[PDB]
Amino acid sequence: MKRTFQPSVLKRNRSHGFRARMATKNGRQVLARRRAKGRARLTVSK
Amino acid sequence: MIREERLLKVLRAPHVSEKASTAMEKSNTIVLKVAKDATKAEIKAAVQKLFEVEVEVVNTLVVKGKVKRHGQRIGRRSDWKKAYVTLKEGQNL
Amino acid sequence: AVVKCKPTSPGRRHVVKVVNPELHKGKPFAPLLEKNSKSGGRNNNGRITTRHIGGGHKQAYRIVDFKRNKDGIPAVVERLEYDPNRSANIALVLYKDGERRYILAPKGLKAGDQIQSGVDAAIKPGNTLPMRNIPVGSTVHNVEMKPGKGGQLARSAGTYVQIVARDGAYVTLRLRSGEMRKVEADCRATLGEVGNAEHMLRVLGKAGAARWRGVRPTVRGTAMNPVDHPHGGGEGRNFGKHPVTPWGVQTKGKKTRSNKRTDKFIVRRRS
RNA sequence: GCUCGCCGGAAGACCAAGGGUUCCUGUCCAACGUUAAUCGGGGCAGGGUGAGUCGACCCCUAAGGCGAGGCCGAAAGGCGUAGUCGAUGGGAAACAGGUUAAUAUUCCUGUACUUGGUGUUACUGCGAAGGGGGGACGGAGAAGGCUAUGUUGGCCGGGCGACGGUUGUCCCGGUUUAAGCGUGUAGGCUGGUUUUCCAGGCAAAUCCGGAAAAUCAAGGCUGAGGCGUGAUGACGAGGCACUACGGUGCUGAAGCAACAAAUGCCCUGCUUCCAGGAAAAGCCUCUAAGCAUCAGGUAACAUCAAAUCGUACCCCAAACCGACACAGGUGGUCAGGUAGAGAAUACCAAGGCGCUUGAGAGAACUCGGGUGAAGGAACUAGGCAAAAUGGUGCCGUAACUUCGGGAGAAGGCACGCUGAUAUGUAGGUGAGGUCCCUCGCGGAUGGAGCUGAAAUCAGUCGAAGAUACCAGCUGGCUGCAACUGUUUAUUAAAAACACAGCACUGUGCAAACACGAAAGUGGACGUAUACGGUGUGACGCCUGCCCGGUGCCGGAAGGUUAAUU
RNA sequence: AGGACCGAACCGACUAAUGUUGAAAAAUUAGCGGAUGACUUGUGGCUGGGGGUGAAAGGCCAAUCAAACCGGGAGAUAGCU
Ligand SMILES: [Mg+2]
Ligand SMILES: [Mg+2]
Ligand SMILES: [Mg+2]
Ligand SMILES: [Mg+2]
Ligand SMILES: [Mg+2]
Ligand SMILES: [Mg+2]
Ligand SMILES: [Mg+2]
Ligand SMILES: [Mg+2]
Ligand SMILES: [Mg+2]
Ligand SMILES: [Mg+2]
Ligand SMILES: [Mg+2]
Ligand SMILES: [Mg+2]
Ligand SMILES: [Mg+2]
Ligand SMILES: [Mg+2]
Ligand SMILES: [Mg+2]
Ligand SMILES: [Mg+2]
Ligand SMILES: [Mg+2]
Ligand SMILES: [Mg+2]
Ligand SMILES: [Mg+2]
Ligand SMILES: [Mg+2]
Ligand SMILES: [Mg+2]
Ligand SMILES: [Mg+2]
Ligand SMILES: [Mg+2]
Ligand SMILES: [Mg+2]
Ligand SMILES: [Mg+2]
Ligand SMILES: [Mg+2]
Ligand SMILES: [Mg+2]
Ligand SMILES: [Mg+2]
Ligand SMILES: [Mg+2]
Ligand SMILES: [Mg+2]
Ligand SMILES: [Mg+2]
Ligand SMILES: [Mg+2]
Ligand SMILES: [Mg+2]
Ligand SMILES: [Mg+2]
Ligand SMILES: [Mg+2]
Ligand SMILES: [Mg+2]
Ligand SMILES: [Mg+2]
Ligand SMILES: [Mg+2]
Ligand SMILES: [Mg+2]
Ligand SMILES: [Mg+2]
Ligand SMILES: [Mg+2]
Ligand SMILES: [Mg+2]
Ligand SMILES: [Mg+2]
Ligand SMILES: [Mg+2]
Ligand SMILES: [Mg+2]
Ligand SMILES: [Mg+2]
Ligand SMILES: [Mg+2]
Ligand SMILES: [Mg+2]
Ligand SMILES: [Mg+2]
Ligand SMILES: [Mg+2]
Ligand SMILES: [Mg+2]
Ligand SMILES: [Mg+2]
Ligand SMILES: [Mg+2]
Repeated sequence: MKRTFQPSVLKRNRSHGFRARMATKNGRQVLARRRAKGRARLTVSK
Repeated sequence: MIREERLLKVLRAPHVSEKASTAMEKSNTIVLKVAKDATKAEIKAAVQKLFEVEVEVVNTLVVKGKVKRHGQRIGRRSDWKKAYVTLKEGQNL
Repeated sequence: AVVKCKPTSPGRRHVVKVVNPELHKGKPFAPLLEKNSKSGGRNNNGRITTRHIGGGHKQAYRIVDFKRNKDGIPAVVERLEYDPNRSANIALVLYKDGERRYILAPKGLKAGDQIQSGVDAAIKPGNTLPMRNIPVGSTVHNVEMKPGKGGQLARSAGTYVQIVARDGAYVTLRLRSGEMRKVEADCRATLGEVGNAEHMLRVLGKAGAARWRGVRPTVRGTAMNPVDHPHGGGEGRNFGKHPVTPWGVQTKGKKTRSNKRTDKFIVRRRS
């Protein structure tokens, strides 16, 4: 049966990537929280 | 025209392998490790200057580095650039 | 002409078609075309604002001349054409100077007929004049509401206005609704009725024919649950409330016009 | 290695997406692999991806996003103009053969093509952010011409058979060749050519559009395939020589014709319909400012350049999405033979596999199947399940009907093989020859060869000839819903929802209405034959009485009544 | 011509049996419906939580829905176990 995760790297990047995060105040707050927590990977970008 | 300082950095090493050995004997082609950012024009210039040969054409490719376990920790070797440099017929490097 | 389809399948049995052999079979005049992509009834917030709009055939927009302000230059009708964007047909006209335009096709207009606009045009169908220069009692269409703005009234297939009176700067019009309205006498109108009056005899015949025209299905309020609509609810067919819109306003008689700015121009409401 | 079995519109082959070394080689077997394992998509090491023409990048836009100023908003921000991004679409150009353990339209061999920069020569009105053309567009249908491809004959090479026969109307194999260049064919579309004038194309225009004359009868554009050339080449059944028996070295005959034939190509065509079918650039063309013997444009020649990134491998799967080496899911491309209407079905080809626990035994019971005396729904809530029907042609077919239907109603007959009609028919195709020719990829006649149904007569075998696989059970009365559709992803598919149709009602355009503190946007580039809401639900015959209650509409005298004073 | 007819691909899900610590957190096998259309499918886009979207089942909105998920108010409150 068709499951929920149907991967597309273009959609991944556009939805959750570094530039999408940076485009809004709320996205920049995500990055701030993740930096503060000390995450090795800030975003899905790769 | 490329500066000699640039040309002295672009060629890194000769590449040794059976494919490289056959390339030399059959097609008069040397195989080189080159700087990642080296262009075909820079490779041609550097080979002609530093090895004192006449170059017909340069083909290039990027080799992606292998992922490898050292003990338990995962590591990844660096990518590098390889050049197939075809020499003119009677050059004999 | 109005033709009844033979019942060779249940979806054809009730179809009635309006077939006009005068209409151009070929493609439209390409210099007067533009794209018009569809909305689904969704505004710039992305939300549905008008229900029941979606799909249907793709359509090119034909630029129709509602202003008719190229005065003093005769034009000849080249052909009548189908326009998907409206009920009326349109007519491609060629002005003597070499310009082509589309206009609304009046009743009676055919290829080869001559038309003209301006103060000194003849009182003939398809000619456009200021309503100061049009006799009282005349039937007109494509009537301007403000001088120079272009026709806004009586554009649909088979429609027309009557000039019932002239009083100084204004004429009184009887509209198709039955409303009596004042309009400035400087406003232009085109003589005659809009053509294609058989449009209203068509019978779509089947559900899919409304889908081709980009209408999606209406679900009745009473078929819904209370959270969805005031009429929603009930064990079986129940109602027991005053009919309302989905947003709770009475929908059987309650008047909704509220425009004190334009009230002065309305001589008599449609009633 | 020899047998056997399975797929073969896939269980073969090639991609995209997604993964990311799983690819190839050597080595190891602890763990991983539902067992063992010398094996592995496992561990360890080493190798492997070659591009002017493929793809991305690049140029161009769609939906949509972001948006200088702007408009709007307690703040955050919202919307949007100029713009700028955004492919799933438009935009230059390469083919065949060879080669590695692992890449190849990328390497080599052979033969091509494209764009741009320079420079030479000859001619020359060049120039855009502007104008025009083009690009540039739907569904369905029909037929013709072709090709891919296949079958047969010929030809060449090989064979003479483990058991009766097999020098022949015998058996096996091969019989391949591109882009480009030339030719402009079947066919499609369009009347040309020249002058004069002009309220049009934001200004100009020699361009487009319009008007008017003269003149000519063919002028132009598009176009599959064929043929020539590419190609005295390559490839080649096989044969010969080595072998480090893994695979190399040497040499190579024939290489044609007919017939059949696509869902591919001509075809973005042609016919027809209504629901009326992107944009922008590249491309062609006209001029403005301006340059004005300069720059710049056109043609021929030479030369240089064409970067960068991807290219391994899996890809209906043990490599992707499903915690698994998981009976699930996953877009595109290719499409051999016999039989068949067929991409169904059976059996095979090329190619690929036997599904990573086995060995015995032959109890009950369970699962999936086969057959069954006599009876034949007696079973059961219920013929649930099973059994049955099942093709083609012809004959024949009721109530009722909205005249279409009902209808495949029901029911019945024929059906194999051989011979004859006719040593292979009707039909299809059409060589040679002959005649003409506004002369060629031409027209007429001609019929060789090839292909080939269907029918009738006669015979003949079997229990059975639509023999297998494949493939309607039928009829009668009745409730509900007109109908095709839609629905509770994962216990409800229905009488529920929708529907065409009907009615009431609101709405005069800065429309009602909806989204939004607003600006705005949808409604609609629509305008009462239009748009919104509500109910009813094809069609036929109809749709009675009540305005007291609750609502809505109209009224404006009087009573009562807010802020305010 | 056709929301025409028979029937594969393709889309669906009417019946039954199996399975129910499954091969599978919804399938398999044999039958079944649509199959030129209100059809089906690839890529990209838009609509957001009292909100969307809904041919309307309170359906669907990442194995979650009569108010999603994540963090926070937060050690909510619990005459109850
Ligand atoms: Mg090269
Ligand atoms: Mg419309
Ligand atoms: Mg309705
Ligand atoms: Mg309900
Ligand atoms: Mg309510
Ligand atoms: Mg009741
Ligand atoms: Mg009651
Ligand atoms: Mg088989
Ligand atoms: Mg099959
Ligand atoms: Mg590894
Ligand atoms: Mg391997
Ligand atoms: Mg062991
Ligand atoms: Mg083991
Ligand atoms: Mg390994
Ligand atoms: Mg490359
Ligand atoms: Mg934009
Ligand atoms: Mg700003
Ligand atoms: Mg914006
Ligand atoms: Mg762009
Ligand atoms: Mg693309
Ligand atoms: Mg390979
Ligand atoms: Mg052929
Ligand atoms: Mg087809
Ligand atoms: Mg590959
Ligand atoms: Mg397994
Ligand atoms: Mg699997
Ligand atoms: Mg047994
Ligand atoms: Mg049994
Ligand atoms: Mg049986
Ligand atoms: Mg029995
Ligand atoms: Mg018996
Ligand atoms: Mg009986
Ligand atoms: Mg009984
Ligand atoms: Mg009983
Ligand atoms: Mg049954
Ligand atoms: Mg059965
Ligand atoms: Mg009853
Ligand atoms: Mg029904
Ligand atoms: Mg469904
Ligand atoms: Mg269900
Ligand atoms: Mg508006
Ligand atoms: Mg109803
Ligand atoms: Mg049908
Ligand atoms: Mg049916
Ligand atoms: Mg599928
Ligand atoms: Mg069900
Ligand atoms: Mg099934
Ligand atoms: Mg069917
Ligand atoms: Mg309920
Ligand atoms: Mg869910
Ligand atoms: Mg709540
Ligand atoms: Mg608290
Ligand atoms: Mg607590």
